[PDB]
Amino acid sequence: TFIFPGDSFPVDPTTPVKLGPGIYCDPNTQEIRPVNTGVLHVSAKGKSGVQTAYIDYSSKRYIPSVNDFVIGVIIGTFSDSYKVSLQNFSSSVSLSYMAFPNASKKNRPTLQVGDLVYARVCTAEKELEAEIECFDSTTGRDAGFGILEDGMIIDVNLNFARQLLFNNDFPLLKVLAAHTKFEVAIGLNGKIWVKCEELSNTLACYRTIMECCQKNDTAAFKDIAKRQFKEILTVK
Amino acid sequence: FQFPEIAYPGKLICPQYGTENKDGEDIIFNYVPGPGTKLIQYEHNGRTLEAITATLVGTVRCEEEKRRTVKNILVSVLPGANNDFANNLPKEGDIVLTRVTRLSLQRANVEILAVEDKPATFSVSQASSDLGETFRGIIRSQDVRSTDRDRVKVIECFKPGDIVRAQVLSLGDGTNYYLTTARNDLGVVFARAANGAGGLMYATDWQMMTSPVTGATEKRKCAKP
Amino acid sequence: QNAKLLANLIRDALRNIKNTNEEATPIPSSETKADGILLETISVPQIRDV
RNA sequence: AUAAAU
Repeated sequence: TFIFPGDSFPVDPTTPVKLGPGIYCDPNTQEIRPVNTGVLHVSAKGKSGVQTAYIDYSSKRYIPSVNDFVIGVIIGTFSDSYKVSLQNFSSSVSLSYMAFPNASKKNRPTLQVGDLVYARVCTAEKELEAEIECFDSTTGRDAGFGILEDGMIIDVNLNFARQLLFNNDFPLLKVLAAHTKFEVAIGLNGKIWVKCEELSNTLACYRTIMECCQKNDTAAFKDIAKRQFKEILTVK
Repeated sequence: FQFPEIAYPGKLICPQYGTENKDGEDIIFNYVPGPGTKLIQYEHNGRTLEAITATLVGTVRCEEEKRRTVKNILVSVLPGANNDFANNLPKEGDIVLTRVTRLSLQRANVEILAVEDKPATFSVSQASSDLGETFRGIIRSQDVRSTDRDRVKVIECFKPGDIVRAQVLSLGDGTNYYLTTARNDLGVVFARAANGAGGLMYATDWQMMTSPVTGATEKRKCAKP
Repeated sequence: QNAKLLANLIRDALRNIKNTNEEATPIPSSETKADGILLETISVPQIRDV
C-alpha cells in the first residue's frame, strides 16, 4: 500500500496521531498529511485511544531529530564546542565539550579535527542550530559513543541505514559475520563505520555494503559477500 | 527677530556669542549649534570669525534650555508625505523595534527597523533588507529577562521573523548593538504561528503567546501594552 | 588569635571612608563658572566691532 | 595550584 503526498488519510480528525518521518502537520490548517512517498507504517497500542505513524521513504539528505544516532566529522573547534558536520553541504551541528564522560571546565577533550565520532542528537530545532551529545542517556549507563579510530566510513541512503540499525531481520550484518570479524557503527544520518583487523577485510566489507546499498536485494547480498571476499583473495 | 525665521543651507543666522541690555544689567545669550545648524569659521579682511550657519532648508526655532543673570539658547533649523530622519540614531537608553534574523544558543541577533522617539511616534530607518546595509543588533541571553538571568532557553523566548521591542544598553561593536528585554514593556510584539506560516498571534501572559484563530499557543517573551 | 586586631583594624578602616564622602558635593558646581571666565576675558568692545 | 579566553 504505497502512499503518495497529498494522499487522503483514513484516520478521524478528533483522534490524534503521533508524528512520524514522512508525516506533516500543517501549522496553518492543523491537518495531518503525508509529504513523502513510500510505505506507511502504523502502530496501534491498547484496545482504544492511542496511535502512531510514519512513512518509510527513500531519502538521502539527513535532517536532525531528537534521539537519532549519527556519525559526524569534526571540521573545526570553537570556544566551548566542536563544529561537526554530519553530512556534506549540510548545516553544522553544535557538540558541547561538556558533553563527554568525566568532563570538566579545566580539561577539554583530546578530539582533533578530522576525527570520527559516534553521537546522538539531543536538541534539534528547525530554526535553531542542532546539537549532539557523545553520551545518550536512553541507551544505558554507558553510551558506547566515543570517537572512532581508523576504519572506513560508508555513504548510505537513510532508508538503508535505518533498516540496518532497527531491523534484526536484515541479513547484512549476518552475512558479513559469516566471512570475517568486524565492528560496526551505524548512523541514522546515512553513515556506516566499518573496521577489521586487516585492511583487506575492511575493504571487502566496504565493497559489499556499497553493492548492498546499490543492489537492495536480500538474495543478492548473501551471494554478493561471497564474490567480494573471493575477489580479494585473488587480488591479494 | 534679529535672525531670519527661515534659513537655506549656507545662510548666516547668528554669531558665536550675544548680549543685550536690560534692567540695568548685561544678559549674556549663549548661542549653541543644533540639528540643522553647524558652527563654522568665516574670515573677512584678514579677520577670523565663528558664526552659526544653517545646513538644512527650514524655518528657524530657538528655545531656552539649562547679582548677574545667565542664559542658554538652542538654535536649530526644522524642515518646512516623505520622511528621512537621519539625525536619529540608536543611542544608549532608546527603545528600538527589531526583527529576528537568526537564532543561536547563547544569544539572538536581530536587525534594527525603527526607533521610538521622545515625548507614541517612531522613526523608521529605511534600508535594504536583502543586502545587509540595515543596522544589526545582538540580544544576549542574559539580557532576555530579569527573572533567572543565568539559565534562559532562547528557543522558548524568540523566533525567526518575530518582532521584538527592546532597549539598547550600549553601542557595542560595529557589528552588533546590545539589546535588553528585561523590563515589562519589552519583548515580542508581533508574531505568527510556525515561524510566520500560521495565523497571527497576540500577547496574553508575559511568557506565553496565544492565537485566537487556530487555537495555537507558542512560548515567547511577550511585553505589556 | 589576631581577631582582636582585625576588629580594631575594621574600626581603624572605618574612619577613613567617612572623611571622603562630605568633600565630594562641592566639586561639581564650578564648571559653568569656568565657562564664564572666557566671556569676561573677551572684550565687550570687539563684539560691537565684529 | 601542572598549564584559561582559534
